[PDB]
Amino acid sequence: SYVLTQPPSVSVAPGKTARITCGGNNIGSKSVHWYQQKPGQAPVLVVYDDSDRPSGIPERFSGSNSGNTATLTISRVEAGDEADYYCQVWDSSSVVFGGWTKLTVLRADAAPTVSIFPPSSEQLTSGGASVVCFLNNFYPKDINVKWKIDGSERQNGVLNSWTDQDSKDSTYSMSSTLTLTKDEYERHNSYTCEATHKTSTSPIVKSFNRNE
Amino acid sequence: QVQLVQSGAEVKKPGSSVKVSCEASGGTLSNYVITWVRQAPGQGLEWMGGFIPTFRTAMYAQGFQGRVTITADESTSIAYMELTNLRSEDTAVYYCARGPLSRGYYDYWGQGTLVTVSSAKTTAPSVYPLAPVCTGSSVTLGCLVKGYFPEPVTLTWNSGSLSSGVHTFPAVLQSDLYTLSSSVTVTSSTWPSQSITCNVAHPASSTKVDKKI
Repeated sequence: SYVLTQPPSVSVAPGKTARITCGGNNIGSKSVHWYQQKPGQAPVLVVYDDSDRPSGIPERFSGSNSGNTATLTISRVEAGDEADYYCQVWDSSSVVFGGWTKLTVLRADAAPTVSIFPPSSEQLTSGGASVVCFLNNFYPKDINVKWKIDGSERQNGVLNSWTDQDSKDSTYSMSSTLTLTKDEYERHNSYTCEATHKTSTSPIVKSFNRNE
Repeated sequence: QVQLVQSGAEVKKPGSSVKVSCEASGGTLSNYVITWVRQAPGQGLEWMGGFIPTFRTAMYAQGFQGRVTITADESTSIAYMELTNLRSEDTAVYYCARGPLSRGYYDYWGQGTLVTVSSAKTTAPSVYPLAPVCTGSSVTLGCLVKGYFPEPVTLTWNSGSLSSGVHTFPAVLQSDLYTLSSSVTVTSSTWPSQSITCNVAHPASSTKVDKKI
């Protein structure tokens, strides 16, 4: 019932300073704790009691609390700082977390590096046939894949998944998997996947022939 | 050095219940607050409750409908969370965390236990190498991990010694079977002159598989 209002995103240039707000109703007389959760990991305490810092946490991480707003302040932000952040109080015998703030770090545009992969022998031998396309290390995050089979766009059996902002170079990556049966895969010759992205007027296209 | 460790990923039918363990490896849970914090896929942390063993007092959040039961062991070394009448919204990662009794924060955290509420049956993964079709100056390789249930799989390249240049993608569910993929980018001067191996572990089915690319 006590609410904590964080923004969903904060965005900062590398080397510059990020400020994440924890809007709380007279929060300034409460003790405020902050957590960092990188993709794949468990939360880590980074600031306790408004402004105290556990040993191990860089000095770049700093906290403050007054009025209706507590603030985590990360200065000289690097790509390693990309994470979801949470603030935490007690109120009336309960613990409360604000929704996550995702910190994204800025960087320069980058065109996707695109690669295509025919089914494996193991998979043909099992009766399956997956064509995989990686669209890697691009920025900004928005991207699109198109699959053509022998010239015509196909939409079914396509599976997509995106990475979180990369921890070292601040880019984004995408996997695309078109899955058919060994039979259906062999009723055709031309497999094509094409990447459309801000950094280009024309789509980046990779392709192969079952023949070779 | 003191470490919270939780029991392994869990799968439970709709309607049943799950119990999860939290052990203070080489430590203690006296003089401490232990707390359980769940996280729905791609959603935020939510407090389920917390239990002080010395004051022998448990506390719970609303929104659980009296569904949570938090306890602790007589050795006072191990903590338990119990969730009854599981619905598909209970699919979550469940963390425990410990903090000082005098203070309000949690500086120690378990690795989390994935609980998946489903009727689907366990299935070991198929692991396919992705090799460069038919050379440039940098080359991308990959593994395709297909047809498994439940989560998680753990993927590494070269038993962990290769982690630079890696993109491991979030698993995606299609018709109760997951799919995972991962690419590693190396410089051609490297491949195939050196093994680059995909390692996939899937504890639910007790499978470890290696695939040289």
